[PDB]
Amino acid sequence: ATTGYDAVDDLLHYHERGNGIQINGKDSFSNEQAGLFITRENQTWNGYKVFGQPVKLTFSFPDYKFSSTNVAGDTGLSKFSAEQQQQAKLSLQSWADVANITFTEVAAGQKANITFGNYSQDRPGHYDYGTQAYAFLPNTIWQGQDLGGQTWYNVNQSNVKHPATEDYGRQTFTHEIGHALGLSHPGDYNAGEGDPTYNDVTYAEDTRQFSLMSYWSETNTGGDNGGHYAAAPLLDDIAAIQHLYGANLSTRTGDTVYGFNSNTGRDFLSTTSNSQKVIFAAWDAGGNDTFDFSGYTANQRINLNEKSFSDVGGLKGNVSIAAGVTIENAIGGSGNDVIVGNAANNVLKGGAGNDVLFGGGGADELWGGAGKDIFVFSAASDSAPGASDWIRDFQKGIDKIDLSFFDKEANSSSFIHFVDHFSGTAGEALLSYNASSNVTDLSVNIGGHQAPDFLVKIVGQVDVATDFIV
Ligand SMILES: [Ca+2]
Ligand SMILES: [Ca+2]
Ligand SMILES: [Ca+2]
Ligand SMILES: [Ca+2]
Ligand SMILES: [Ca+2]
Ligand SMILES: [Ca+2]
Ligand SMILES: [Ca+2]
Ligand SMILES: [Zn+2]
Repeated sequence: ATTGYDAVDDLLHYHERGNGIQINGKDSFSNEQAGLFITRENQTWNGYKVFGQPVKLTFSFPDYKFSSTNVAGDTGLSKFSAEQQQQAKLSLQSWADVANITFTEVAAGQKANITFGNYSQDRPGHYDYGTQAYAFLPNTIWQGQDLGGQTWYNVNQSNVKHPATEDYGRQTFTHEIGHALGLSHPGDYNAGEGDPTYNDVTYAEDTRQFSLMSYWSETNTGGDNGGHYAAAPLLDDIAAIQHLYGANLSTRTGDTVYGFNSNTGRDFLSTTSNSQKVIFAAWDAGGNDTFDFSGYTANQRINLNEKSFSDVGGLKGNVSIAAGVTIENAIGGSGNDVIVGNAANNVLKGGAGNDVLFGGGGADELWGGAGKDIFVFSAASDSAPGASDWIRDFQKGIDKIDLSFFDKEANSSSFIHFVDHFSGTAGEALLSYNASSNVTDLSVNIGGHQAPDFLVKIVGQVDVATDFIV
């Protein structure tokens, strides 16, 4: 039994977590739990244990003196270059997009909440090629001085010097800012302190697939970013930062397009070519939105449910949707895709290739596009009379309608069965073809009611002998 439903079922159970689950011999935490563990120090710019309140912060790029020594003892200091400043500002904005944080730049001489500076020596006249960067959480006091907000980077590392071309560099900026806002790593470990490895994590999801605060490879949980690094807060980072400063309800409230043809104005949410891969966790506060992954040629798996992961552009588990966000439409690429909608009305387009489309609840509009496509249904409510799904480009003898879930569940080959007239018997399915309108009605009486409780409208003719999977 290799059906469209199996592919759907697989994607729906991808990366399940929490509720007493255990992965890699470790406890699994839900998105909510992870967000809380990541902010376990309880420090915020609004005060200790003061959660959910908005904050206004200033930042700057001070003019550090080479010969000066910073609080951690590093020296060979320097001001961020123009390329570093530009990428740092993109990293700041990516945090402000998801939580109620306002960032305002002040002059180098003015006191600032968050600062950025380069270092190159661990002792005078001795270059350091072994460290990467560090930062102090809010309310870190030493000798009556508040160190919170300072972020320091080893400019001897090429990724730090050229964050615009080395994605690890941009990720490092986002990570350090995360610390400066109050987030810790998801587990108790820190560079220059023992020999930690993924085996030392507290919860399974402590990887770069779920949080950029993590040190561990996404491959530990089955992800694969193809050698790239996420530039902006990931799924669990969003939960963490929103716990501290609240969710930003004014972000992208209009109709937004993510991926190709994007109108987000965010480098990490957009792409203009098959070679440019995206890695992101989507936060969107309103509107009719679309995941457009039409320009990719790889086989993709797109799930529009909240907190779920998708396989986009040749990568694995690189795209996700934050808790409480509703993304309405999705467009597949020229590969053989699996596209799973949600309870809202979705517009799903498979594009070329042999796709599997699952609308779920609501009134969906499904387009298989070219290729041999399969439209899957598993509940009467997937296409209730009054709110029917529409299959707009069905090709008889080529595409298929998969109703296999039903007989499997009933464990009976005769539950779903075609008839020429209803009788009130549950399981009866009826096809009504209108040659003048080019529309075929597929009615099914799943519950055994007086009237059918499932009705799909199909543009095109359907051949009962070859077009169904039952
Ligand atoms: Ca939107
Ligand atoms: Ca929406
Ligand atoms: Ca496709
Ligand atoms: Ca197709
Ligand atoms: Ca539906
Ligand atoms: Ca739907
Ligand atoms: Ca097709
Ligand atoms: Zn860190």
